[PDB]
Amino acid sequence: RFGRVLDAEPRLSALLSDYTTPAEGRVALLDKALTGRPGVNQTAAALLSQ
Amino acid sequence: KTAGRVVRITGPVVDVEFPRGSVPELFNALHAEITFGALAKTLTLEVAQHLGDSLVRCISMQPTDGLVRGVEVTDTGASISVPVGDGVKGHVFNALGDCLDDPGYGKDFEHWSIHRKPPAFSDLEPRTEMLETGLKVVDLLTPYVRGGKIALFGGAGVGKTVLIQEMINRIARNFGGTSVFAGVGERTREGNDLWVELADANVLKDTALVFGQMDEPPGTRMRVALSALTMAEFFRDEQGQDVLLFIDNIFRFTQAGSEVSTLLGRMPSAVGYQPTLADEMGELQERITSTRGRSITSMQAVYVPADDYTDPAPATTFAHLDATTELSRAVFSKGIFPAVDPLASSSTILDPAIVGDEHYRVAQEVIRILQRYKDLQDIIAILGIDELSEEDKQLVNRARRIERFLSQNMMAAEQFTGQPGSTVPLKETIEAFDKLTKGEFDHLPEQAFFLIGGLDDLAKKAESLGAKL
Amino acid sequence: TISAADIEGAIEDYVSSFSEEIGTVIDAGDGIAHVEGLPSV
Ligand SMILES: Nc1ncnc2c1ncn2[C@@H]1O[C@H](COP(=O)(O)OP(=O)(O)OP(=O)(O)O)[C@@H](O)[C@H]1O
Ligand SMILES: [Mg+2]
Repeated sequence: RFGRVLDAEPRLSALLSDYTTPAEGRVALLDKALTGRPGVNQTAAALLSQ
Repeated sequence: KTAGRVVRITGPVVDVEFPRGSVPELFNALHAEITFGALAKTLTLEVAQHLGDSLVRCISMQPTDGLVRGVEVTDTGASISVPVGDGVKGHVFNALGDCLDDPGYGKDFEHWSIHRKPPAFSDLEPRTEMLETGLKVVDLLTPYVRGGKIALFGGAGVGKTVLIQEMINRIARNFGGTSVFAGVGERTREGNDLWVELADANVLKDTALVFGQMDEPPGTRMRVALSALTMAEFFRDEQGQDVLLFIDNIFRFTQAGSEVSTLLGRMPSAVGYQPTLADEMGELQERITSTRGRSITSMQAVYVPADDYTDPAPATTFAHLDATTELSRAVFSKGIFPAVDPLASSSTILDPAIVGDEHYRVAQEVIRILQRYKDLQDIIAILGIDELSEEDKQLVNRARRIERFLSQNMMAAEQFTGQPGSTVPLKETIEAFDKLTKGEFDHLPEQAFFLIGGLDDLAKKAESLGAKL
Repeated sequence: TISAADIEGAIEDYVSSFSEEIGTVIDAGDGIAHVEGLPSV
């Protein structure tokens, strides 16, 4: 589902895809945007974050 | 959003990144903004390549000076289009189709994309019909084809543009159809002069002018010909009009393509030209054609770099033409105007089946005499005619008179010499050159044959010089 | 479960938080220099 939604929003994926930006900032973005939500598995969250 | 952003800028070539699924199709027009005060403008970019990873390589139609990486790029969803219709006649346009003399004019006209396929092969009809010009050399040795393709090759300063103006004077003035002039990579002041002259001669109302000149990015120089060709194509197809398409200079289109190809990162071909030189030439040229029942008479000036007719550009241009007038620096140096190389120029309709037996025989005899004269140039350059036999001496005198007589006081040459031009009927030209080959003017001085019209002018000039005809 | 709206606010917040330019010469030779940075040049 996460891959599906990322593909649906190519702009978000491209923004997350810039390795130039700090890893921590993008990790926080994903946590507080998609990864961190009530209906998200913890293991999937951590895996995608790393 | 479905908009892109500039990622690389290298001269007039720009790489634009788009979100996946929004990558513009090849040849689509995109718009970007330059904000710096002096150079503020809206860049039109043409998609040229897909680079992968949603990147497109595009050619700018305006100088990219002041452009910044990251600026938004919008896709218009369509290729460059130019206004079409009878309204374009009498007005001056640029490659993008903006009206220069009346800015904002034509925005409401129908717009045609400047990219289209050539006519279907089954719609092509060979054209074999002589377009008489009144020029002795053209009429006799390289007759032009009505509805065919004519080219005027030449180095720098041999008289290509003057001959284009001469043919506008002779063919376009007494023309009932439409004329399209495409200035491609040529002097801007030449365009202004042509505009003023056409207005003066009341030919502008029947002419559409499209100018992309030297001081333009290569993209504009390689798309202005397509814009003018689109206007001509509309006149040919949508209105059933006879069309005169004047192009000056097509080699500039090829050279701009070469610069663009260098920018795009393609591997150079021979002499540094683009690998797709023949192909671009072919698409452009095969769009310029007369279909069945719809006539375009196109005349193109082709620059020859460094007087090198072996250069790939003119060499590939040669194959697309019905009539070819090759101007020569050697002929130009002798003061002969037009500086036509009779032994190098050719025409596909100079055969007995089309021009008759008399025209063909006279032309072939002239060519034979001139060829024999050229073969003797080695001996003559060292020793002169004195060592030649009597037959060779007679032929040399005849050939010198013939080469003088192929010159003519042109109509467009009045601005230079101050002498009015002359027109020579085809029958008179054939008869006069028949007499010259036979030897009925072997007694007049050579200068009597220089820059005159028919036989009446020859007699008058001989009388002025003290001879008699 | 997809928000479909928090995405825009989140990206806007991230770009806003992330937001004189000085470049650095990375290589130089024969009258040509290469300068990293200066994104607004
Ligand atoms: N018929 C002619 N009579 C007299 N002078 C002529 C004639 N044709 C050309 N010239 C002279 O040669 C010059 C070059 O003419 P023109 O500009 O037409 O040449 P061109 O081959 O188009 O040149 P370029 O490569 O610079 O564009 C003219 O300005 C004029 O000086
Ligand atoms: Mg010229």
